[PDB]
Amino acid sequence: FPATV
Amino acid sequence: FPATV
Amino acid sequence: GAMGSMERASLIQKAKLAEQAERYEDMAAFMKGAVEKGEELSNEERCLLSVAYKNVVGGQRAAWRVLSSIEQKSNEEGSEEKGPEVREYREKVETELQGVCDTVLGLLDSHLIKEAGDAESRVFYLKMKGDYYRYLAEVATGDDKKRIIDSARSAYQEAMDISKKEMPPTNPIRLGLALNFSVFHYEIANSPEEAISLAKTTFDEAMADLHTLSEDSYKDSTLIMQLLRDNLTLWT
Amino acid sequence: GAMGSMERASLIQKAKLAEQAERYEDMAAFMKGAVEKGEELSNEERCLLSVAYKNVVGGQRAAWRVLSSIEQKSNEEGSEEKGPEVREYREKVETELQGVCDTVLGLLDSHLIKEAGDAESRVFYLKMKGDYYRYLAEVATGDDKKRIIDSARSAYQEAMDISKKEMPPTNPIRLGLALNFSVFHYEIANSPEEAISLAKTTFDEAMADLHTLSEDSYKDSTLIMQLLRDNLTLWT
Ligand SMILES: *SCCNC(=O)Cc1ccc(Cl)c(Cl)c1
Ligand SMILES: *SCCNC(=O)Cc1ccc(Cl)c(Cl)c1
Ligand SMILES: [Mg+2]
Ligand SMILES: [Mg+2]
Ligand SMILES: [Mg+2]
Ligand SMILES: [Mg+2]
Repeated sequence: FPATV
Repeated sequence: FPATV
Repeated sequence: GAMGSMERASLIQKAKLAEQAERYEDMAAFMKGAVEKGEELSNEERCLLSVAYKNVVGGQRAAWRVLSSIEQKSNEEGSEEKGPEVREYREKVETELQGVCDTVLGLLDSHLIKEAGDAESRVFYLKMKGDYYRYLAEVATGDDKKRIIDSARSAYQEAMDISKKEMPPTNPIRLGLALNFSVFHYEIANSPEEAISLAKTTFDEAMADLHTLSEDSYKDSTLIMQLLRDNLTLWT
Repeated sequence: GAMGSMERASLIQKAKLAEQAERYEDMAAFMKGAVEKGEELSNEERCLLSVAYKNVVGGQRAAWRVLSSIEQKSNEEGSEEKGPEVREYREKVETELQGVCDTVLGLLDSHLIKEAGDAESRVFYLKMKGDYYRYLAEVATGDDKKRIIDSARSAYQEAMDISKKEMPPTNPIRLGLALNFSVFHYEIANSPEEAISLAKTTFDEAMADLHTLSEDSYKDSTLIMQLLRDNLTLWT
């Protein structure tokens, strides 16, 4: 999965 | 801590 | 709720203790209680709220993905009929996830966003609104799925418009908002080109502004810039 | 309880799904529901029960230790008065932990142990009884603390007596029981010499029996023997 913050 | 199972 | 009798300051203190103990459900319940005191949140308190619910819903999303994978394998050709149990338990986790998202969105709507006037607070809360509609969208399959996606998009877009007008391009909240809106484009809105364009433009404009920053602000901004780069590497 | 309307087989299926999803609270609630159907548990089902509650209470113990540490720092000389919050929240976690231990002990008492006739099931359940009294003892400070410790000791001792009579010295349940009873001696009963003696004698007697085992049984037994060795290295 892609990075989120 | 020591190992327990 | 059950936190109505506890002091606001005590709720904040215990949220910090729960974070140290990695008790994120507790942390979130304490921060919900603090929000419901009706006073605005400080920068640090907004961080406590977002960390708490991010960890809670993050665990639920991870669990939902495991179960959805098992469920879709069970529906392949040659798979044995195992009964309704996989669907039932995926639905149970899904319903609990939706409940947490509805709770967060409820806190933002009553009444965090309408009282947030500064860019740092308003952009933060609108990013959160986009995030928790995004999590609802990840599990949505019904009549309102397009409306959930547009609710995420609308919240992210309003946050973006404010952040571009009121924050420098290295501001960590602006960067984190762009990171997540870009992921929304890639994973939710079937718009990988928009996702890549947003991540690249956000990265390049932050790069050109790093020269204005102290060592500590530089560290904060480059941390999120690296996440933008990581996604671009994943996508190209 | 809330699982009374679900099929026993469906509860077991969902416990396995919850384990795959790392949802150990769910796993434990499903296995509690399965136990309360009143039928005896298979070997695999006993494993599901023990894994579920071990993970739940293990997280609570880890959290309790973090908070107890903070609490004792706050009570040192020169520490600022922060109010009752640390004690209150440590007590909250402690009460939830005691609740889980009481639930497990309740399942063993009603009526898992009294129906367990084979050595593999009876020793397993008595080890569990020793373990969950041991966890109660870790947080005990009141009038009944010595009685909690003796309840752990008595359960472990009965399990040991059966295991020595009815199981080979390499049996993994016998080994795991000895591992945990040895830790009970070291950490609860203030008896490090007994802890070391038990771990060493258990290790040596298992070593001498490895020659009787298949490759797969050898793997199972040596895994727990290594834990005995790890503790001996920690203690000597
Ligand atoms: S708010 C928790 C502390 N901050 C971070 O971990 C980094 C960060 C940066 C930008 C944004 Cl929008 C978030 Cl939510 C977090
Ligand atoms: S029961 C879960 C699977 N078994 C193990 O992980 C290894 C093991 C060995 C002995 C004992 Cl008593 C236990 Cl509880 C676990
Ligand atoms: Mg007050
Ligand atoms: Mg549903
Ligand atoms: Mg039935
Ligand atoms: Mg107490």
